[PDB]
Amino acid sequence: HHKDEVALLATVTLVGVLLQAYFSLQVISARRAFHVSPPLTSGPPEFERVFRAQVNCSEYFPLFLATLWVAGIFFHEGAAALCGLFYLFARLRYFQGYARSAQLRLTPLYASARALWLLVAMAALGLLVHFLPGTLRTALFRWLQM
Amino acid sequence: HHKDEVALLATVTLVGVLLQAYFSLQVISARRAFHVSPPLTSGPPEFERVFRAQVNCSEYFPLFLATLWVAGIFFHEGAAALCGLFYLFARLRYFQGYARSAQLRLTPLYASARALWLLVAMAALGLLVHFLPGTLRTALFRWLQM
Amino acid sequence: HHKDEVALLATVTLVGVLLQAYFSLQVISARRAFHVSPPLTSGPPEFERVFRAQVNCSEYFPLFLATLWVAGIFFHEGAAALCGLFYLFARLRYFQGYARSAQLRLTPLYASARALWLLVAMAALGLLVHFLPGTLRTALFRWLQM
Ligand SMILES: N[C@@H](CCC(=O)N[C@@H](CS)C(=O)NCC(=O)O)C(=O)O
Ligand SMILES: N[C@@H](CCC(=O)N[C@@H](CS)C(=O)NCC(=O)O)C(=O)O
Ligand SMILES: N[C@@H](CCC(=O)N[C@@H](CS)C(=O)NCC(=O)O)C(=O)O
Ligand code: NI
Repeated sequence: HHKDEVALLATVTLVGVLLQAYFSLQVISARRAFHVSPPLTSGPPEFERVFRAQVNCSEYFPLFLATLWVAGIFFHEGAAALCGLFYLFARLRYFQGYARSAQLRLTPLYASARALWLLVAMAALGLLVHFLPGTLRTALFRWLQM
Repeated sequence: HHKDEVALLATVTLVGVLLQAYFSLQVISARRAFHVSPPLTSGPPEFERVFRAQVNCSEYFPLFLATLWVAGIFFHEGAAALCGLFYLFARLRYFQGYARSAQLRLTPLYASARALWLLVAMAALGLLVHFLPGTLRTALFRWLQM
Repeated sequence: HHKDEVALLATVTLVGVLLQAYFSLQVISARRAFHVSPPLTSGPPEFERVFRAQVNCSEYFPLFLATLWVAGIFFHEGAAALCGLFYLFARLRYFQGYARSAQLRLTPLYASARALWLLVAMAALGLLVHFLPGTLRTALFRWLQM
């Protein structure tokens, strides 16, 4: 069982899945409430905003997962998991904002981006540590001989 | 080689990839058959249904992968892999249905959702086992002293 | 630290994330330059091409990641990481092409597909090795007795 060091990342991943499923069900009820039957992704602006919120989130979702894992494995699991929650939480506000007003989406989008960029930075710092000693070591072997 | 305990999850993942690529090629031929040249995602309803089937699947695809892995790692690899196949198979019927009729998409969608929700439940049960003993143990440490 | 055998896959994954974020920022500036304010995903053809490039890439992105990991784990990490870069690089040209001309997207798309199909083949070959000995062995146990 090599699970222990990874269960926080996996559980935030699962919260992310539930959240995405939440958005998807919301599109189904807005699909019914405004008579917009499949296919067709157009209708009144209330519907379109809800469609687009869902689509937007589901497009950043893999970015989120990728960096969440790389940051959690290469930097620190708990911090990664923590930005993970901010991110997910900001994205819940993004969706709820977007639905009432397109302008009211902007505040939680900006919060979602900070969290997400933090994961990226952590990931980048994590990989730098892994890789940079090994390669500075041998860059210094050029200069021998000597 | 820590591959052994994970190869079923990886191979279902690969079936999922081939399946998504299958859908994508189908959109290319429907793009040609109805003269709908990039960009533009609109045309006759036969084309639109095929475009939307592909888009729908490719939106649930990461959810699928995430839960497939978490369920396979934290609950049981073979069962996860098994819902994985039902899911993938249901999604193949979803796509083939949607293309002929939008109503004929509904039966395999409902099957895809059951499989997918099963993976989620398995994942949730898996994480509960990992986390809940550790935390009940120490919740019981509050009540000592004693 | 079981990081060492996986850091190349993780770092290409991170390049992929930065690249996707690059595309997303490009859509934001084309959204401003042609006054196409959220929601609405339609406008002049310059804008639509840029929207679609981003969407296209972000749809293949999970396929890419999945096969990149399975190929890197089950076949060989460095080769997988190498197709990974070709793929990512081809996808950068795809996006830059698509934006100026829809026809000028085709050359880097074709390069992105070769790289991606190579990862799939490598993955398929990797899983074959894992699975096929174990099962030929026991297929040969049918024919004993003997
Ligand atoms: N992206 C989906 C989100 C919700 C969903 O899963 N809808 C199901 C059931 S109504 C569907 O099959 N939608 C058809 C489609 O994606 O065009 C949508 O636009 O409807
Ligand atoms: N989502 C894609 C699925 C198939 C695909 O990969 N098409 C390629 C070659 S025709 C493409 O570059 N499509 C342009 C686009 O996505 O707008 C589509 O709508 O065409
Ligand atoms: N798919 C996005 C890519 C770029 C993006 O992230 N845009 C942000 C800020 S303008 C957004 O909230 N777009 C609203 C939407 O996706 O409809 C888009 O179409 O705009
Ligand atoms: Ni280990």
